[PDB]
Amino acid sequence: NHLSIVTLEEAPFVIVEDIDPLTETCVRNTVPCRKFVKINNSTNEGMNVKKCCKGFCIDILKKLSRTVKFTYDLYLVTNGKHGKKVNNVWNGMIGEVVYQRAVMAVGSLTINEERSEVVDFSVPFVETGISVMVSRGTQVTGLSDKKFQRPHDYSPPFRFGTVPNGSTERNIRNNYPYMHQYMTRFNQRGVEDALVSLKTGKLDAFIYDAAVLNYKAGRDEGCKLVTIGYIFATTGYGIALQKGSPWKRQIDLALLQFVGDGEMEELETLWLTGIC
Amino acid sequence: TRLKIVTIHQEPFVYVKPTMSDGTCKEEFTVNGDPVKKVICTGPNTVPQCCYGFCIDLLIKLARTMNFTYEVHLVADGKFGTQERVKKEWNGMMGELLSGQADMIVAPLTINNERAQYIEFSKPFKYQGLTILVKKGTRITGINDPRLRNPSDKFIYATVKQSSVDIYFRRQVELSTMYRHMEKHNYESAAEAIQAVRDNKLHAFIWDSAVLEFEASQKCDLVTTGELFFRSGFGIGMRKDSPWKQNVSLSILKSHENGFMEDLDKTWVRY
Ligand SMILES: N[C@@H](CCC(=O)O)C(=O)O
Repeated sequence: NHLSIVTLEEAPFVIVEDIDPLTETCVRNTVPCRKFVKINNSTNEGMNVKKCCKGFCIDILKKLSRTVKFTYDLYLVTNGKHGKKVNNVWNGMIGEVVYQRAVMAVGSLTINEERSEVVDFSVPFVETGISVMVSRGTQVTGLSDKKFQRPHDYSPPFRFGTVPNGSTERNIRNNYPYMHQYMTRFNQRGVEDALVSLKTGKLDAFIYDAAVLNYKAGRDEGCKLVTIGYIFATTGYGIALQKGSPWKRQIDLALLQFVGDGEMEELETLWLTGIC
Repeated sequence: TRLKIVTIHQEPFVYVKPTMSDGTCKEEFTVNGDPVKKVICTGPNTVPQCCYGFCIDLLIKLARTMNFTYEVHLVADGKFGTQERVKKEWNGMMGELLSGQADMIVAPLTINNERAQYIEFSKPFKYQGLTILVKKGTRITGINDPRLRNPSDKFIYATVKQSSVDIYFRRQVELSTMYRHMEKHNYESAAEAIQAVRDNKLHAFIWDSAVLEFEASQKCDLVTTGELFFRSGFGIGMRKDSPWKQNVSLSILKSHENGFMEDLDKTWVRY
Protein backbone atom coordinates (compact mmCIF):
# COMPACT_ATOMS: atom_id res chain seq x y z
CA ASN A 1 0.00 0.00 0.00
CA HIS A 2 3.06 2.28 0.11
CA LEU A 3 3.93 3.06 -3.50
CA SER A 4 6.97 4.51 -5.25
CA ILE A 5 5.58 7.09 -7.67
CA VAL A 6 7.52 9.13 -10.24
CA THR A 7 6.58 12.49 -11.68
CA LEU A 8 8.12 15.37 -13.66
CA GLU A 9 7.73 19.13 -13.44
CA GLU A 10 5.53 20.82 -16.05
CA ALA A 11 3.25 23.67 -14.97
CA PRO A 12 0.39 23.70 -14.26
CA PHE A 13 0.13 19.92 -13.93
CA VAL A 14 3.21 19.50 -11.72
CA ILE A 15 5.02 22.45 -10.13
CA VAL A 16 8.10 22.13 -7.91
CA GLU A 17 9.09 24.47 -5.07
CA ASP A 18 11.95 24.56 -2.56
CA ILE A 19 11.07 23.29 0.90
CA ASP A 20 11.28 25.49 4.00
CA PRO A 21 14.88 25.33 5.37
CA LEU A 22 13.59 25.81 8.92
CA THR A 23 10.90 23.11 9.18
CA GLU A 24 11.77 20.83 6.29
CA THR A 25 8.04 20.20 5.88
CA CYS A 26 5.72 20.96 2.97
CA VAL A 27 2.70 23.14 3.72
CA ARG A 28 -0.38 24.51 1.92
CA ASN A 29 -1.58 22.31 -0.94
CA THR A 30 1.84 20.79 -1.59
CA VAL A 31 3.09 17.25 -0.98
CA PRO A 32 6.65 15.95 -0.42
CA CYS A 33 8.66 15.05 -3.55
CA ARG A 34 12.36 14.23 -3.69
CA LYS A 35 14.95 14.67 -6.43
CA PHE A 36 18.31 12.89 -6.78
CA VAL A 37 21.00 15.55 -7.34
CA LYS A 38 24.58 14.74 -8.38
CA ILE A 39 27.53 15.96 -6.30
CA ASN A 40 29.75 16.49 -9.35
CA ASN A 41 30.24 15.12 -12.86
CA SER A 42 33.30 13.02 -12.02
CA THR A 43 31.38 10.59 -9.81
CA ASN A 44 28.07 8.78 -9.47
CA GLU A 45 27.69 10.15 -5.96
CA GLY A 46 24.46 12.06 -5.34
CA MET A 47 21.89 12.94 -2.69
CA ASN A 48 18.11 13.12 -2.59
CA VAL A 49 16.91 16.67 -2.02
CA LYS A 50 13.58 17.10 -0.27
CA LYS A 51 11.26 19.43 -2.20
CA CYS A 52 7.52 20.11 -2.44
CA CYS A 53 5.13 19.49 -5.34
CA LYS A 54 1.68 20.87 -6.31
CA GLY A 55 -0.59 21.24 -9.34
CA PHE A 56 -3.45 19.66 -11.28
CA CYS A 57 -1.88 16.16 -11.30
CA ILE A 58 -0.76 16.39 -7.67
CA ASP A 59 -4.37 17.12 -6.73
CA ILE A 60 -5.34 14.08 -8.78
CA LEU A 61 -2.77 11.95 -6.92
CA LYS A 62 -4.08 13.21 -3.60
CA LYS A 63 -7.66 12.31 -4.54
CA LEU A 64 -6.57 8.87 -5.75
CA SER A 65 -4.44 8.16 -2.69
CA ARG A 66 -7.46 8.86 -0.49
CA THR A 67 -10.21 7.11 -2.48
CA VAL A 68 -8.06 4.13 -3.53
CA LYS A 69 -6.38 4.04 -0.10
CA PHE A 70 -2.61 3.92 -0.66
CA THR A 71 0.34 5.98 0.56
CA TYR A 72 3.32 6.99 -1.54
CA ASP A 73 6.89 8.24 -1.89
CA LEU A 74 6.87 10.72 -4.77
CA TYR A 75 10.13 11.36 -6.65
CA LEU A 76 11.13 13.38 -9.73
CA VAL A 77 12.65 11.56 -12.71
CA THR A 78 16.28 12.45 -13.51
CA ASN A 79 17.07 10.08 -16.40
CA GLY A 80 15.26 11.84 -19.25
CA LYS A 81 11.80 13.40 -19.17
CA HIS A 82 8.36 12.07 -20.14
CA GLY A 83 9.67 9.08 -22.05
CA LYS A 84 11.64 8.12 -25.16
CA LYS A 85 12.90 4.78 -26.48
CA VAL A 86 16.61 5.11 -27.27
CA ASN A 87 18.43 2.14 -28.81
CA ASN A 88 15.41 0.05 -27.75
CA VAL A 89 15.63 1.19 -24.10
CA TRP A 90 12.98 3.44 -22.50
CA ASN A 91 14.08 6.46 -20.45
CA GLY A 92 12.09 9.08 -18.55
CA MET A 93 8.94 8.43 -16.54
CA ILE A 94 8.02 5.58 -18.86
CA GLY A 95 11.38 3.95 -18.25
CA GLU A 96 11.03 4.24 -14.47
CA VAL A 97 7.82 2.21 -14.70
CA VAL A 98 9.13 -0.29 -17.26
CA TYR A 99 12.19 -1.15 -15.16
CA GLN A 100 10.09 -1.17 -12.00
CA ARG A 101 11.59 1.71 -10.00
CA ALA A 102 8.09 3.13 -9.71
CA VAL A 103 4.65 1.52 -9.41
CA MET A 104 3.17 4.36 -11.44
CA ALA A 105 3.98 7.64 -13.18
CA VAL A 106 1.76 10.66 -12.59
CA GLY A 107 2.04 13.90 -14.54
CA SER A 108 1.57 15.39 -18.00
CA LEU A 109 2.20 11.97 -19.54
CA THR A 110 0.71 11.48 -23.00
CA ILE A 111 -0.93 8.17 -23.86
CA ASN A 112 0.21 6.79 -27.23
CA GLU A 113 0.56 3.42 -28.95
CA GLU A 114 4.27 2.68 -28.51
CA ARG A 115 4.17 3.52 -24.79
CA SER A 116 1.05 1.41 -24.28
CA GLU A 117 3.09 -1.56 -25.51
CA VAL A 118 5.39 -1.46 -22.48
CA VAL A 119 3.23 0.04 -19.72
CA ASP A 120 -0.48 0.03 -18.88
CA PHE A 121 -2.32 3.37 -18.94
CA SER A 122 -5.35 4.36 -16.91
CA VAL A 123 -8.30 5.95 -18.67
CA PRO A 124 -7.36 9.48 -19.81
CA PHE A 125 -7.97 12.14 -17.14
CA VAL A 126 -6.99 15.26 -19.10
CA GLU A 127 -7.81 15.65 -22.79
CA THR A 128 -4.89 16.55 -24.98
CA GLY A 129 -3.19 15.90 -28.28
CA ILE A 130 -1.13 18.01 -30.67
CA SER A 131 -1.88 21.69 -31.20
CA VAL A 132 -0.12 24.64 -32.83
CA MET A 133 0.59 28.00 -31.21
CA VAL A 134 1.05 31.16 -33.29
CA SER A 135 0.58 34.92 -33.02
CA ARG A 136 -3.11 35.82 -33.38
CA GLY A 137 -4.13 36.07 -37.03
CA THR A 138 -1.47 33.74 -38.43
CA GLN A 139 -2.97 31.72 -41.28
CA VAL A 140 -2.40 27.99 -40.81
CA THR A 141 -4.90 25.17 -41.26
CA GLY A 142 -3.13 22.78 -38.92
CA LEU A 143 -0.36 20.18 -39.13
CA SER A 144 -1.42 19.29 -42.67
CA ASP A 145 -0.94 22.91 -43.76
CA LYS A 146 1.41 23.11 -46.75
CA LYS A 147 3.51 25.63 -44.84
CA PHE A 148 4.36 22.71 -42.55
CA GLN A 149 4.29 19.84 -45.08
CA ARG A 150 6.39 21.49 -47.80
CA PRO A 151 8.29 24.32 -46.00
CA HIS A 152 10.65 25.18 -48.84
CA ASP A 153 7.71 25.87 -51.16
CA TYR A 154 7.55 29.37 -49.65
CA SER A 155 10.14 32.14 -50.11
CA PRO A 156 11.00 32.96 -46.56
CA PRO A 157 10.18 29.46 -45.23
CA PHE A 158 7.86 29.14 -42.24
CA ARG A 159 9.92 28.79 -39.03
CA PHE A 160 8.50 26.26 -36.58
CA GLY A 161 9.57 23.59 -34.12
CA THR A 162 8.74 21.57 -31.03
CA VAL A 163 10.52 20.45 -27.85
CA PRO A 164 12.27 17.22 -28.89
CA ASN A 165 12.04 13.74 -27.41
CA GLY A 166 8.37 13.72 -26.44
CA SER A 167 5.15 12.24 -27.83
CA THR A 168 4.72 15.20 -30.19
CA GLU A 169 8.09 14.84 -31.97
CA ARG A 170 7.57 11.08 -32.13
CA ASN A 171 4.26 11.64 -33.92
CA ILE A 172 5.64 14.11 -36.46
CA ARG A 173 8.61 11.85 -37.14
CA ASN A 174 6.28 8.97 -38.03
CA ASN A 175 3.68 10.98 -39.97
CA TYR A 176 5.62 13.70 -41.78
CA PRO A 177 9.24 12.73 -42.62
CA TYR A 178 10.11 15.92 -44.51
CA MET A 179 8.50 18.25 -41.96
CA HIS A 180 10.33 16.45 -39.14
CA GLN A 181 13.73 16.59 -40.83
CA TYR A 182 13.17 20.31 -41.51
CA MET A 183 12.03 21.11 -37.93
CA THR A 184 15.09 19.89 -36.04
CA ARG A 185 16.81 23.15 -36.92
CA PHE A 186 14.19 24.87 -34.79
CA ASN A 187 14.16 22.50 -31.79
CA GLN A 188 13.41 24.42 -28.57
CA ARG A 189 15.01 23.40 -25.27
CA GLY A 190 11.66 23.88 -23.56
CA VAL A 191 8.25 25.53 -23.57
CA GLU A 192 9.54 28.74 -21.95
CA ASP A 193 12.27 29.22 -24.55
CA ALA A 194 9.68 28.47 -27.27
CA LEU A 195 7.25 31.16 -26.09
CA VAL A 196 10.08 33.70 -26.02
CA SER A 197 11.09 32.81 -29.58
CA LEU A 198 7.46 33.23 -30.64
CA LYS A 199 6.88 36.58 -28.94
CA THR A 200 10.14 38.00 -30.28
CA GLY A 201 9.49 36.86 -33.85
CA LYS A 202 12.27 34.25 -34.00
CA LEU A 203 9.71 31.48 -34.60
CA ASP A 204 6.40 31.49 -36.52
CA ALA A 205 4.73 28.47 -34.90
CA PHE A 206 5.30 26.10 -31.96
CA ILE A 207 3.90 22.55 -32.19
CA TYR A 208 3.35 20.90 -28.80
CA ASP A 209 1.03 19.18 -26.29
CA ALA A 210 -2.46 20.70 -26.57
CA ALA A 211 -3.27 20.94 -22.85
CA VAL A 212 -0.06 22.87 -22.10
CA LEU A 213 -0.49 25.16 -25.11
CA ASN A 214 -4.09 26.02 -24.13
CA TYR A 215 -2.93 26.79 -20.59
CA LYS A 216 -0.15 29.02 -21.94
CA ALA A 217 -2.48 30.84 -24.35
CA GLY A 218 -4.89 31.43 -21.49
CA ARG A 219 -2.30 33.46 -19.59
CA ASP A 220 -0.30 35.08 -22.39
CA GLU A 221 0.55 38.70 -21.54
CA GLY A 222 -1.60 40.67 -23.96
CA CYS A 223 -3.30 37.51 -25.22
CA LYS A 224 -1.18 37.65 -28.38
CA LEU A 225 -0.37 33.92 -28.59
CA VAL A 226 -3.23 31.57 -29.47
CA THR A 227 -3.80 27.99 -30.58
CA ILE A 228 -5.03 27.42 -34.15
CA GLY A 229 -8.64 26.46 -34.84
CA TYR A 230 -8.05 22.24 -33.06
CA ILE A 231 -6.38 19.08 -31.77
CA PHE A 232 -4.63 16.49 -33.93
CA ALA A 233 -4.42 12.88 -32.73
CA THR A 234 -6.74 13.40 -29.77
CA THR A 235 -5.69 11.40 -26.73
CA GLY A 236 -5.17 12.30 -23.09
CA TYR A 237 -2.81 12.24 -20.16
CA GLY A 238 -2.89 8.95 -18.31
CA ILE A 239 -1.35 7.39 -15.23
CA ALA A 240 1.22 4.83 -16.38
CA LEU A 241 1.40 1.56 -14.45
CA GLN A 242 3.41 -1.64 -14.81
CA LYS A 243 1.84 -4.10 -17.25
CA GLY A 244 -0.62 -6.32 -15.41
CA SER A 245 -0.63 -3.98 -12.43
CA PRO A 246 -3.27 -4.72 -9.73
CA TRP A 247 -3.78 -1.00 -9.19
CA LYS A 248 -5.15 -0.20 -12.63
CA ARG A 249 -8.70 -1.41 -11.92
CA GLN A 250 -9.41 0.77 -8.87
CA ILE A 251 -7.51 3.71 -10.37
CA ASP A 252 -9.72 3.73 -13.48
CA LEU A 253 -12.98 3.49 -11.55
CA ALA A 254 -11.91 6.35 -9.28
CA LEU A 255 -10.90 8.63 -12.16
CA LEU A 256 -14.18 7.96 -14.00
CA GLN A 257 -15.85 8.53 -10.64
CA PHE A 258 -14.22 11.97 -10.34
CA VAL A 259 -15.18 13.03 -13.85
CA GLY A 260 -18.85 12.18 -13.37
CA ASP A 261 -18.99 14.08 -10.07
CA GLY A 262 -17.50 17.25 -11.55
CA GLU A 263 -14.30 17.10 -9.51
CA MET A 264 -12.32 17.37 -12.74
CA GLU A 265 -14.06 20.60 -13.71
CA GLU A 266 -13.27 22.19 -10.36
CA LEU A 267 -9.59 21.31 -10.74
CA GLU A 268 -9.84 22.64 -14.28
CA THR A 269 -11.07 26.08 -13.19
CA LEU A 270 -8.59 26.01 -10.30
CA TRP A 271 -5.43 25.18 -12.29
CA LEU A 272 -6.08 25.49 -16.04
CA THR A 273 -8.39 28.39 -16.95
CA GLY A 274 -6.83 31.78 -17.67
CA ILE A 275 -7.72 35.44 -18.29
CA CYS A 276 -7.52 35.25 -22.10
CA THR B 1 -15.21 -18.09 -34.13
CA ARG B 2 -17.00 -15.24 -35.90
CA LEU B 3 -17.47 -12.26 -33.56
CA LYS B 4 -21.02 -11.12 -32.86
CA ILE B 5 -21.09 -7.32 -33.02
CA VAL B 6 -24.02 -5.44 -31.56
CA THR B 7 -24.70 -1.84 -32.53
CA ILE B 8 -27.49 0.71 -32.47
CA HIS B 9 -29.06 3.24 -34.84
CA GLN B 10 -27.47 6.62 -34.18
CA GLU B 11 -26.55 8.95 -37.04
CA PRO B 12 -23.88 9.78 -38.12
CA PHE B 13 -22.11 6.87 -36.39
CA VAL B 14 -24.60 4.23 -37.50
CA TYR B 15 -27.15 4.66 -40.30
CA VAL B 16 -29.76 1.92 -40.79
CA LYS B 17 -31.63 1.40 -44.06
CA PRO B 18 -33.70 -1.42 -45.61
CA THR B 19 -31.89 -3.75 -48.03
CA MET B 20 -32.94 -3.74 -51.68
CA SER B 21 -35.49 -6.15 -53.17
CA ASP B 22 -32.71 -8.64 -53.89
CA GLY B 23 -31.58 -8.48 -50.27
CA THR B 24 -28.39 -6.47 -50.80
CA CYS B 25 -27.32 -2.94 -49.90
CA LYS B 26 -27.59 -0.21 -52.51
CA GLU B 27 -24.20 0.90 -53.84
CA GLU B 28 -23.56 4.51 -52.71
CA PHE B 29 -20.69 6.99 -52.92
CA THR B 30 -19.53 10.01 -50.96
CA VAL B 31 -19.75 13.50 -52.46
CA ASN B 32 -16.37 13.17 -54.20
CA GLY B 33 -16.70 9.56 -55.35
CA ASP B 34 -15.46 7.16 -52.66
CA PRO B 35 -17.43 3.93 -52.12
CA VAL B 36 -19.55 3.89 -48.98
CA LYS B 37 -18.81 0.63 -47.19
CA LYS B 38 -21.96 -1.10 -45.93
CA VAL B 39 -22.64 -4.27 -43.96
CA ILE B 40 -25.80 -6.34 -43.61
CA CYS B 41 -27.07 -6.00 -40.04
CA THR B 42 -30.04 -7.94 -38.67
CA GLY B 43 -32.48 -6.35 -36.25
CA PRO B 44 -36.15 -5.77 -35.38
CA ASN B 45 -38.44 -3.47 -37.38
CA THR B 46 -35.93 -9.60 -37.09
CA VAL B 47 -34.88 -8.95 -40.70
CA PRO B 48 -31.67 -8.13 -42.65
CA GLN B 49 -30.97 -4.40 -43.03
CA CYS B 50 -28.13 -2.12 -44.14
CA CYS B 51 -25.68 -0.49 -41.71
CA TYR B 52 -22.93 2.07 -42.38
CA GLY B 53 -21.28 5.18 -40.96
CA PHE B 54 -18.44 6.25 -38.65
CA CYS B 55 -18.70 3.24 -36.34
CA ILE B 56 -19.11 0.80 -39.24
CA ASP B 57 -15.92 2.07 -40.93
CA LEU B 58 -14.17 1.66 -37.54
CA LEU B 59 -15.38 -1.93 -37.22
CA ILE B 60 -14.12 -2.76 -40.70
CA LYS B 61 -10.72 -1.30 -39.81
CA LEU B 62 -10.51 -3.15 -36.50
CA ALA B 63 -11.56 -6.45 -38.10
CA ARG B 64 -8.99 -6.17 -40.88
CA THR B 65 -6.31 -5.02 -38.42
CA MET B 66 -6.79 -7.78 -35.85
CA ASN B 67 -7.82 -10.21 -38.57
CA PHE B 68 -11.21 -11.41 -37.30
CA THR B 69 -14.57 -12.14 -38.96
CA TYR B 70 -17.91 -10.87 -37.65
CA GLU B 71 -21.70 -10.63 -37.92
CA VAL B 72 -23.54 -7.45 -36.96
CA HIS B 73 -26.96 -6.97 -35.40
CA LEU B 74 -29.00 -4.11 -33.94
CA VAL B 75 -29.69 -4.23 -30.19
CA ALA B 76 -33.03 -5.99 -29.63
CA ASP B 77 -34.58 -3.51 -27.16
CA GLY B 78 -33.16 -0.48 -28.96
CA LYS B 79 -31.31 0.92 -25.91
CA PHE B 80 -27.71 1.75 -25.00
CA GLY B 81 -27.87 0.26 -21.52
CA THR B 82 -28.45 0.96 -17.85
CA GLN B 83 -28.62 -1.13 -14.70
CA GLU B 84 -32.07 -1.31 -13.13
CA ARG B 85 -33.34 -2.94 -9.94
CA VAL B 86 -35.70 -5.88 -10.45
CA LYS B 87 -31.12 -8.00 -7.78
CA LYS B 88 -29.99 -5.65 -10.57
CA GLU B 89 -29.87 -6.22 -14.34
CA TRP B 90 -28.47 -4.54 -17.45
CA ASN B 91 -30.59 -3.74 -20.51
CA GLY B 92 -29.63 -2.49 -23.97
CA MET B 93 -26.26 -3.29 -25.52
CA MET B 94 -24.74 -3.65 -22.03
CA GLY B 95 -27.12 -6.51 -21.25
CA GLU B 96 -26.50 -8.18 -24.60
CA LEU B 97 -22.73 -7.99 -24.18
CA LEU B 98 -22.87 -9.40 -20.66
CA SER B 99 -25.20 -12.26 -21.63
CA GLY B 100 -23.12 -13.46 -24.57
CA GLN B 101 -25.63 -12.28 -27.19
CA ALA B 102 -22.80 -10.06 -28.41
CA ASP B 103 -19.02 -10.34 -28.14
CA MET B 104 -18.30 -6.67 -28.78
CA ILE B 105 -20.18 -3.38 -28.74
CA VAL B 106 -19.29 -1.08 -31.63
CA ALA B 107 -21.31 2.13 -31.28
CA PRO B 108 -21.20 5.63 -29.75
CA LEU B 109 -21.17 3.99 -26.31
CA THR B 110 -20.25 6.39 -23.51
CA ILE B 111 -17.47 5.27 -21.19
CA ASN B 112 -18.58 5.71 -17.56
CA ASN B 113 -17.90 4.40 -14.05
CA GLU B 114 -21.18 2.47 -13.83
CA ARG B 115 -20.47 0.43 -16.97
CA ALA B 116 -16.69 0.09 -16.46
CA GLN B 117 -17.42 -1.87 -13.30
CA TYR B 118 -18.83 -4.70 -15.44
CA ILE B 119 -17.23 -4.46 -18.90
CA GLU B 120 -13.97 -3.44 -20.56
CA PHE B 121 -13.82 -0.18 -22.54
CA SER B 122 -11.08 0.55 -25.05
CA LYS B 123 -9.32 3.92 -24.95
CA PRO B 124 -11.75 6.53 -26.38
CA PHE B 125 -12.20 6.52 -30.18
CA LYS B 126 -13.98 9.87 -29.87
CA TYR B 127 -13.80 12.64 -27.27
CA GLN B 128 -16.92 14.78 -26.77
CA GLY B 129 -19.51 15.68 -24.14
CA LEU B 130 -23.11 16.66 -23.45
CA THR B 131 -24.93 19.68 -24.82
CA ILE B 132 -28.52 20.84 -25.37
CA LEU B 133 -30.54 20.88 -28.60
CA VAL B 134 -33.38 23.38 -29.08
CA LYS B 135 -35.45 24.92 -31.87
CA LYS B 136 -33.84 28.02 -33.39
CA GLY B 137 -35.07 30.97 -31.35
CA THR B 138 -35.38 29.25 -27.98
CA ARG B 139 -33.33 31.27 -25.48
CA ILE B 140 -31.56 29.03 -22.96
CA THR B 141 -28.33 29.79 -21.08
CA GLY B 142 -27.11 26.26 -20.45
CA ILE B 143 -27.46 23.50 -17.88
CA ASN B 144 -27.60 26.34 -15.34
CA ASP B 145 -30.59 28.12 -16.88
CA PRO B 146 -33.55 28.68 -14.46
CA ARG B 147 -35.93 26.99 -16.91
CA LEU B 148 -33.97 23.81 -16.26
CA ARG B 149 -32.99 24.15 -12.60
CA ASN B 150 -36.46 25.33 -11.53
CA PRO B 151 -38.70 23.17 -13.83
CA SER B 152 -42.38 23.60 -14.71
CA ASP B 153 -44.84 22.11 -17.20
CA LYS B 154 -44.29 25.23 -19.32
CA PHE B 155 -40.82 24.26 -20.56
CA ILE B 156 -40.34 20.52 -21.12
CA TYR B 157 -36.90 18.98 -21.59
CA ALA B 158 -35.71 15.38 -21.68
CA THR B 159 -33.14 12.85 -22.80
CA VAL B 160 -33.14 9.24 -24.04
CA LYS B 161 -34.35 6.46 -21.74
CA GLN B 162 -31.82 3.90 -20.48
CA SER B 163 -28.88 5.97 -21.73
CA SER B 164 -25.64 7.25 -20.19
CA VAL B 165 -27.34 10.63 -19.87
CA ASP B 166 -30.11 9.04 -17.83
CA ILE B 167 -27.43 7.49 -15.59
CA TYR B 168 -25.70 10.89 -15.23
CA PHE B 169 -28.72 12.87 -14.02
CA ARG B 170 -29.88 10.01 -11.78
CA ARG B 171 -26.42 9.76 -10.18
CA GLN B 172 -25.82 13.44 -9.32
CA VAL B 173 -27.94 14.44 -6.30
CA GLU B 174 -27.55 18.08 -7.36
CA LEU B 175 -29.40 17.26 -10.59
CA SER B 176 -32.27 15.56 -8.73
CA THR B 177 -34.71 18.32 -9.66
CA MET B 178 -33.89 17.97 -13.36
CA TYR B 179 -33.97 14.18 -13.12
CA ARG B 180 -37.53 14.15 -11.74
CA HIS B 181 -38.73 16.47 -14.50
CA MET B 182 -37.10 14.40 -17.24
CA GLU B 183 -38.32 11.07 -15.86
CA LYS B 184 -41.76 12.10 -17.08
CA HIS B 185 -40.72 13.00 -20.63
CA ASN B 186 -37.71 10.89 -21.75
CA TYR B 187 -37.88 9.38 -25.25
CA GLU B 188 -37.25 5.82 -26.46
CA SER B 189 -34.62 6.98 -28.97
CA ALA B 190 -32.58 10.04 -29.94
CA ALA B 191 -34.25 10.21 -33.36
CA GLU B 192 -37.71 10.55 -31.79
CA ALA B 193 -36.69 13.24 -29.30
CA ILE B 194 -35.02 15.27 -32.04
CA GLN B 195 -38.16 15.04 -34.16
CA ALA B 196 -40.18 16.17 -31.15
CA VAL B 197 -38.01 19.28 -30.85
CA ARG B 198 -38.72 20.16 -34.49
CA ASP B 199 -42.44 19.66 -33.85
CA ASN B 200 -42.47 21.86 -30.74
CA LYS B 201 -43.46 18.82 -28.68
CA LEU B 202 -40.18 18.96 -26.74
CA HIS B 203 -38.47 22.25 -25.87
CA ALA B 204 -34.97 20.91 -25.12
CA PHE B 205 -33.10 17.68 -25.77
CA ILE B 206 -30.06 16.88 -23.60
CA TRP B 207 -27.76 14.50 -25.50
CA ASP B 208 -24.25 13.77 -26.85
CA SER B 209 -22.61 16.77 -28.50
CA ALA B 210 -21.10 14.57 -31.22
CA VAL B 211 -24.66 13.71 -32.31
CA LEU B 212 -26.42 17.02 -31.60
CA GLU B 213 -23.73 19.12 -33.29
CA PHE B 214 -24.20 16.92 -36.36
CA GLU B 215 -27.99 17.25 -36.29
CA ALA B 216 -27.73 21.03 -35.92
CA SER B 217 -25.46 21.08 -38.96
CA GLN B 218 -28.00 19.22 -41.10
CA LYS B 219 -31.24 20.81 -39.86
CA CYS B 220 -31.01 24.60 -39.68
CA ASP B 221 -34.21 24.83 -37.63
CA LEU B 222 -32.38 23.23 -34.71
CA VAL B 223 -29.49 24.63 -32.65
CA THR B 224 -27.33 23.69 -29.64
CA THR B 225 -27.40 25.61 -26.33
CA GLY B 226 -23.92 26.80 -25.38
CA GLU B 227 -21.47 25.31 -22.88
CA LEU B 228 -20.46 21.64 -23.00
CA PHE B 229 -20.76 19.73 -19.73
CA PHE B 230 -20.00 16.18 -18.54
CA ARG B 231 -17.09 15.79 -20.95
CA SER B 232 -16.89 12.14 -21.96
CA GLY B 233 -15.77 9.76 -24.68
CA PHE B 234 -17.00 6.79 -26.70
CA GLY B 235 -15.23 3.46 -26.51
CA ILE B 236 -15.47 -0.10 -27.86
CA GLY B 237 -17.07 -2.46 -25.34
CA MET B 238 -15.98 -6.03 -24.55
CA ARG B 239 -16.31 -8.49 -21.68
CA LYS B 240 -13.45 -8.15 -19.18
CA ASP B 241 -11.88 -11.45 -20.22
CA SER B 242 -11.95 -10.74 -23.96
CA PRO B 243 -8.67 -11.70 -25.67
CA TRP B 244 -9.10 -8.80 -28.11
CA LYS B 245 -9.08 -5.98 -25.56
CA GLN B 246 -5.38 -5.08 -25.70
CA ASN B 247 -5.13 -5.04 -29.48
CA VAL B 248 -8.45 -3.21 -29.82
CA SER B 249 -7.10 -0.31 -27.74
CA LEU B 250 -3.70 -0.31 -29.46
CA SER B 251 -5.53 -0.08 -32.78
CA ILE B 252 -7.65 2.88 -31.59
CA LEU B 253 -4.52 4.72 -30.44
CA LYS B 254 -2.79 3.98 -33.76
CA SER B 255 -5.80 5.34 -35.70
CA HIS B 256 -5.83 8.61 -33.76
CA GLU B 257 -2.08 9.00 -34.27
CA ASN B 258 -1.92 8.24 -38.02
CA GLY B 259 -4.92 10.37 -38.96
CA PHE B 260 -7.41 7.57 -39.65
CA MET B 261 -9.76 8.86 -36.93
CA GLU B 262 -9.61 12.37 -38.42
CA ASP B 263 -10.48 10.96 -41.85
CA LEU B 264 -13.64 9.38 -40.44
CA ASP B 265 -14.51 12.74 -38.93
CA LYS B 266 -14.10 14.51 -42.28
CA THR B 267 -16.12 11.73 -43.93
CA TRP B 268 -19.05 11.42 -41.51
CA VAL B 269 -19.15 14.51 -39.29
CA ARG B 270 -17.34 17.69 -40.36
CA TYR B 271 -18.92 17.92 -43.82
N1 LIG C 1 3.10 15.22 -22.85
C1 LIG C 1 4.24 14.87 -23.75
C2 LIG C 1 5.38 15.90 -23.60
C3 LIG C 1 5.25 17.15 -24.49
C4 LIG C 1 5.07 16.83 -25.98
O1 LIG C 1 5.97 16.20 -26.58
O2 LIG C 1 4.03 17.22 -26.56
C5 LIG C 1 4.77 13.46 -23.48
O3 LIG C 1 4.22 12.79 -22.59
O4 LIG C 1 5.73 13.06 -24.17
